[PDB]
Amino acid sequence: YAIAGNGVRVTYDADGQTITLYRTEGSGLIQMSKPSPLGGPVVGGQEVQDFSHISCDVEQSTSGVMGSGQRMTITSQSMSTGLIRTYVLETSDIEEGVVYTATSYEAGASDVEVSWFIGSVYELYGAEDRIWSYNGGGEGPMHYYDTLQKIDLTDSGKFSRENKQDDTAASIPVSDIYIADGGITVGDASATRREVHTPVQETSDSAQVSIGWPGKVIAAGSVIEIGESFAVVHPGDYYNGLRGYKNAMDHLGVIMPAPGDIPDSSYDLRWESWGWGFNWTIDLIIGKLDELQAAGVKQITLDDGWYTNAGDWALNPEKFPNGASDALRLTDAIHEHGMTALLWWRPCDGGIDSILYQQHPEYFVMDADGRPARLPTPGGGTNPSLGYALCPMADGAIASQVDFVNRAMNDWGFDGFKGDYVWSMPECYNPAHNHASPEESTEKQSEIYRVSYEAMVANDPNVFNLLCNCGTPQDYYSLPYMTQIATADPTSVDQTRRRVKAYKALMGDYFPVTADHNNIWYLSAVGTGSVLIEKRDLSGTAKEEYEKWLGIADTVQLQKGRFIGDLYSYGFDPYETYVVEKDGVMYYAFYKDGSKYSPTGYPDIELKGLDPNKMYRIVDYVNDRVVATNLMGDNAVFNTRFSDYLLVKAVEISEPDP
Repeated sequence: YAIAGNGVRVTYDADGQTITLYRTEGSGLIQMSKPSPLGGPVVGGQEVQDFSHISCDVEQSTSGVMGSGQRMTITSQSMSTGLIRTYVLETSDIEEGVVYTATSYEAGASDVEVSWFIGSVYELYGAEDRIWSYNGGGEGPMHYYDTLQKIDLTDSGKFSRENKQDDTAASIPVSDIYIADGGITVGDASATRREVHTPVQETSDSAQVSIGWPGKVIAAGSVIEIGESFAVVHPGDYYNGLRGYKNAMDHLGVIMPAPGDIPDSSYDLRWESWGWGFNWTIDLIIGKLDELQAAGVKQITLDDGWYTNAGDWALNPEKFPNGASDALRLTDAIHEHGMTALLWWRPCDGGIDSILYQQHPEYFVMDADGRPARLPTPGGGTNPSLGYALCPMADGAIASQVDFVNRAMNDWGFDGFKGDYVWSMPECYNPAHNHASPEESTEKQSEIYRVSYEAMVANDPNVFNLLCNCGTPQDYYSLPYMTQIATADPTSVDQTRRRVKAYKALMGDYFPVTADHNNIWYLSAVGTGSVLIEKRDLSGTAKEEYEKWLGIADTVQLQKGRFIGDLYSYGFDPYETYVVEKDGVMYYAFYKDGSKYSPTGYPDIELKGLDPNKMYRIVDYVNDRVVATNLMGDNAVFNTRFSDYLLVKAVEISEPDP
């Protein structure tokens, strides 16, 4: 009982009721998971472990969700509860290493109450001393939980992490665990948001990844579908798993922006207005335009403090005493100096003391007790800055968002918007809205994002749209309507670099991604291929450094290059590495300041991805020095010592150097 579509091989054992996963390399296969159970519901606080195999049927040539492939069905029966389980696994020929899972439950005797459903449990095989994991998250601590974590296998303790997707958690519903040989990625398969758990558990000698959904009462004689999930068995690191997941979900209607439709203003260097904090004035920004124009900045954004209240989105009289005239003047100055203008924005907010709530209570979300609800911070808390949420199924909220977009784009003059400081939508209990379920409000933020982006596009084909789910991984269902992605206020440099790699995997090689500006890491911004942006009012030696690195970024242009991340593996390679291709010439970035993963000694450096039949000269462009020469593409090994970083490029040479 086995199927194998492309790059995978799933086998089922009738006697033990276990599933084993493989991955194809060369002409053979590599084991990637030890035998694992199928999974079942949680009845009475304990998972049912009385399921008995009935029959298994395998179909060799079927068409399914992702196209042509294979499918086999497993039917099991439980005597204690009377439930009947049907398990369906699907693979496709075109897609490499993706498995589709579907579950259905039927109650034949009497009512069965289920508190949680469990499927697709897989345990890693071949682990030796450590396992690196990717966590979709959504509920973790805001600014201090890395999206990539290490599971040490020599520790006394154990590592467990439950990545939730609920009313207080909105992020990518994907988790991945990998070792040097490869890894396994499990993620949701749904075109719209729902409730899904992606736990990562450390076992006695390995780690586990799983999928889970909430349950409800199953009536007698009724068939209910629980959920669906995607399993990715890949070689390498989380980049391959995320890329496979994106390719798989491209078949469910979730399609990311194409490289030929991203506006050219997305790649331009940007300067935030955080230099003076909340005490900024129009005159200061106007007077700071000449220096940035000389340096090479081609984008200016307006941050917090310009509005009176959220929802109303009226101009603050303190910052704009003359009204729309001042905004037009600032926009005209920015345009005259050859730059575009953006605006700060909190999409789903509606305020607490705003006129929108004072005059129109009926567009907001109602709690269980009959009171307005507030936007939740990750975990379930409340921040004073955040206000009441706006129900997506009320026409007033959509009308207000469109009105604000049109007013900003046609009256004041602005070429884009910056979404910030919002995470999730609470449940609504208002009977007037006629909600089918209280969760209907939580599953429809994509409607607000889509409507706002449609208005923006209708006003101008080339627009800037970025959302900051600051602290946590960004909402997956807001991705199709963006043009740039940030790293959501990373705390350390390793965080922003790893998140840049992950978002390149999810989005695409050419998608604009920035490395944020919380701390000065120009090296990591340039080396990873991100967009260099700044917030401060710099003067002196740091000002000279800022201009120098702006010039380097302008003369290299790695933000418009192609990102390659499948060659090397993170956590099982001598250095933390990132590869960018620009006009044929390959660029490399090696790092050592990644406190999470830094090596001892000075290991040799191997450049892979080069033509074997070509001779290359390796020259650093930061200092204009030839580190190595006469290096054939096959060997491509040279020994060098550096403190923190090493940025190099492979310049082709027709004849050997002297």
